[PDB]
Amino acid sequence: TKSMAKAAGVKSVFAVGNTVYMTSFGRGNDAVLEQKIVDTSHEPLNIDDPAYQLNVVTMNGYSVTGHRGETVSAVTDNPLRRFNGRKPEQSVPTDMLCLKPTLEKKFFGKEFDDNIHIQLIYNILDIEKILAVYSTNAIYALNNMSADFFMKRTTDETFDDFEKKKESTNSREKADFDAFEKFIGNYRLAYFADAFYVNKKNPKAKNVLREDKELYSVLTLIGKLRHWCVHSEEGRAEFWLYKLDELKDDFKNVLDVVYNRPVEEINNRFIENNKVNIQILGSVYKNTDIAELVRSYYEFLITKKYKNMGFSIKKLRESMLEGKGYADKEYDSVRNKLYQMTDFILYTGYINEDSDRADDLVNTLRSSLKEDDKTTVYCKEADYLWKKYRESIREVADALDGDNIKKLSKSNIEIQEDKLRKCFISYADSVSEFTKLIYLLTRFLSGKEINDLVTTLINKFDNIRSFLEIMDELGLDRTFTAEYSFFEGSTKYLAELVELNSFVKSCSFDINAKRTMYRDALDILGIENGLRNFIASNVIDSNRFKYLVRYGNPKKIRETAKCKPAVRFVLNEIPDAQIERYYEACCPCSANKRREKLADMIAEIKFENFSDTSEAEIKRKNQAIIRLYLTVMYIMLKNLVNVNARYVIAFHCVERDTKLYAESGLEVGNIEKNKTNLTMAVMGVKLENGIIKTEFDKSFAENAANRYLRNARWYKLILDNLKKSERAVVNEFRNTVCHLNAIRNININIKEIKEVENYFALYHYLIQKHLENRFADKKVERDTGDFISKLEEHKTYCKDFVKAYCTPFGYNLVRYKNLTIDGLFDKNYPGKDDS
RNA sequence: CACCCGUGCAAAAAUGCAGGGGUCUAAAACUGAGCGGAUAACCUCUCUAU
RNA sequence: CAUAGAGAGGUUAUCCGA
Ligand SMILES: [Mg+2]
Repeated sequence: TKSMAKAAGVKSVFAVGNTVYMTSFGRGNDAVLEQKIVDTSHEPLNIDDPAYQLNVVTMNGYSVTGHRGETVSAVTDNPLRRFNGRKPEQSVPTDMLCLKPTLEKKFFGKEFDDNIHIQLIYNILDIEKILAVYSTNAIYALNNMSADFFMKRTTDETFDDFEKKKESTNSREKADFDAFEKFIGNYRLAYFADAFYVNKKNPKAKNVLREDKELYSVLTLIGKLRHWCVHSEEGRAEFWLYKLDELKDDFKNVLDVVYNRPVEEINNRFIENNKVNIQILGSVYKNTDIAELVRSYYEFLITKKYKNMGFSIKKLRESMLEGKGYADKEYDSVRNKLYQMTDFILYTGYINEDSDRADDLVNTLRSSLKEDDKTTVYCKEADYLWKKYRESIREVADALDGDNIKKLSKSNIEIQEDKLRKCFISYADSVSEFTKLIYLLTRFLSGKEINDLVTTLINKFDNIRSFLEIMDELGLDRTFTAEYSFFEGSTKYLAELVELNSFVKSCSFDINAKRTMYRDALDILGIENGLRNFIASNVIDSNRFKYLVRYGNPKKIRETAKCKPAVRFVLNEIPDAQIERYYEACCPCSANKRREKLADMIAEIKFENFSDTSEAEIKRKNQAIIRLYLTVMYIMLKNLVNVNARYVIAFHCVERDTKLYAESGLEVGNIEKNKTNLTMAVMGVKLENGIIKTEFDKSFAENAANRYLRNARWYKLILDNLKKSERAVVNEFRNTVCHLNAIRNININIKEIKEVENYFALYHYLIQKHLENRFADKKVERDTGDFISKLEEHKTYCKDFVKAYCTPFGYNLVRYKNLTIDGLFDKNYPGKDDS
């Protein structure tokens, strides 16, 4: 169940000096101060419209009782007594990595004797983590077409300086320029059309490649983003993301050109596309002015302002209109627009008059301790919503049902348009460089990744804004240092990101390149009259083909489709009803038997199977097989990439905390030579002649750098794993994770697997096979040899090897546990702890 | 069935009960979002064809 | 500038399994 304190209305508890402050939830992700306690002495802020009242206040915590919605009473622990019980004074808590003073001194001027700034700093760190992961994914997608260049690319040089490599007398950069030249002109550049292709007029319009300057600028921006996020830059370059206004003119121009296209393609046709909707709404909103109504419609549909009010308008409308038989065939043709107008009416009803009703609904939602209440309150609200808006819904339905009158209302243009355009999407000349760079980064990833990245950024920026508002209200110092003053405008950035969330979609395949992708689509199934044209047409339009090609070589995907255990596991993840539907679509008998038959059929898909009695039967069968194959391989590849993202997070965190600990005064040494120097430095052990001679002692655990390694058992376990690791193996693992070499070489690394129990096991088997292949002709330590022999003998990933080469993350115990023991890696598959 | 912290109780150096964690792990609450298919209208540029 | 028929893209629903 969820936290009862959060449901009671307690947002957070902040320790400032010897006093403590308790906040409350507000409109959206806002915070309101109402309670200050100084050693069992309570003073109430927010004298009017309170959120909760504290019953008993003690040094050990505070018991509170809420007033919003359900009167749920809970208890909250005192932050000033953290780490100070049964072992004897009040002190401001520190982060578990013992890096709070260093982070405060870095992002701000000095230490602040409170636990508010550190949360903002950790939100910034989360922003950097997610940016690192998705920039690494984008770089891998851009590099996959090769079937070095993207590592040394920096924005300090423009295309004019890069062009001097034509006559360069040194081969080191001549090879780089040759690689750049080979990059352009590649047919695989047809993907990512919005990043490399632009529309051109006939003197009809066709998509053509941009000039070399713009392509180089895009590549440089992406490469520098990856280099800055993944690595720990030193000097001015470490502020590259937060000083994007200092970029050269070429990069700004390419960012503006990339960003302006969707905006100019969305707000230009807004009036014409939704004409009938505004006409009907004006008919039913007789009193409201037309300009204000169209402004509200634009803010509701294009900007999608109905997805951040706290509740779900869609759920309320669904639970309201279900009673009346609008789901019947009678309104089948008009359902699409009628429902949209219903949600619009609901939205304008909750922002003009029923603001208090919306606040009550969101309060009841927040105070619920389970899922049963979250539906009962929705139904209760929907009853009143029906009883109030039945007439308006009926009027809209009858107006839309008049297809004759609908056509009569479509050919007449009387809308005021050149006035009140301030609601339109801001062009590239008004948005910040950070948002444009984020959009350019998103132009290289799949839609789910885009949604995850944008939502995470919006949430973190909202967190930063709320914390800044809290600090301003409390009177605390919040002036960032001169290098991070960008974050002072964070609120504005949040808006842009929210605005960016309105219209950002996946990338579009170029229309003219529909023939160049014929070979890739025809070869992803490994085929090689005119039936192959049908197969290519039915493969290209699949949404999973984009992911399968942008993130994998089609021939390699076809080769890895022969791994029967892997495909069998992916089919096992699919529920029984879906498997039955697939079998009935692909063929004219238990669930497991049908799953095995499907896994056998997909493994040797051939041209004979497609060719081989109605034309409306064999065509659907071939389509079903094609779509099933594409779905299976897409799921496998996507989950493998998502698993690799976690280790990308881990290595970025390792680099960042290495730099932070080195700044904090800990002798960590260089990290490029050995990636596990953080863990030894935190423990305090040294590589005496290449091995850790020191054994376990309780004193070493008692004097660890951070609270993570202050438990004797986990200290001993991680030290033992360290003594069983190898520097070269760790470096190769880091390179494989950062460059996604395991996923790229999936053809070979999956050849001789026996059984797959989860995606974690498959990914680590791939990595272990890659490590064995790279070290097949090199001298390795006895532990690595034992691990490789065990992997070869069992033909399954070795968990001890995972514990061995994941030791660089050992300084963070929770991350190490999550990334080593299977069953704790994925939150969607909660397993059992093996240790 | 993760990690850390608080409090009661058994102990004697750890078990249990009940909680908290934005300052632990992709990871605070409402919501936005991170799951997969199989059909539907409606708009735009046509492009022979009416 | 009506009906047949293609592509290619916008939003939007509703249906079952989680
Ligand atoms: Mg966090």
